[PDB]
Amino acid sequence: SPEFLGEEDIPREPRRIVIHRGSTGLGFNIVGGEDGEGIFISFILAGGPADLSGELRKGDQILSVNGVDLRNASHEQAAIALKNAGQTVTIIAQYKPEEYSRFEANSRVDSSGRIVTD
Amino acid sequence: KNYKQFSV
Repeated sequence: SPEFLGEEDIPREPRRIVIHRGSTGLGFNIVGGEDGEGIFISFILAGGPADLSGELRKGDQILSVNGVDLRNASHEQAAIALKNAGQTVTIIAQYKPEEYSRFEANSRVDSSGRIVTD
Repeated sequence: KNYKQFSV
């Protein structure tokens, strides 16, 4: 009778995430930023501010930071925007695992929307 | 692909 989360669809609507990180790193990696292809989270550091928020995951597209639209950002300017966003960082994110999966070898999306790497 | 990856 357990109720497993792993079969519930991951929400695909945009979300607001507010991370308070003072003057430390946010604790995640981004990929993308080839010509408007999107900026995606590829890795969240265990114990970092992004992990502690509990509200971001690999495969999230970063739509904006502090009101600055990053949908069509280059990866380096995205990184600059994130690193210079200040102590309070307001991210709009949207889970886009299909688009993310193009970047990571042998990765695909299962029926709940989770990214699987074989 | 112009691929790059940054830590933030």
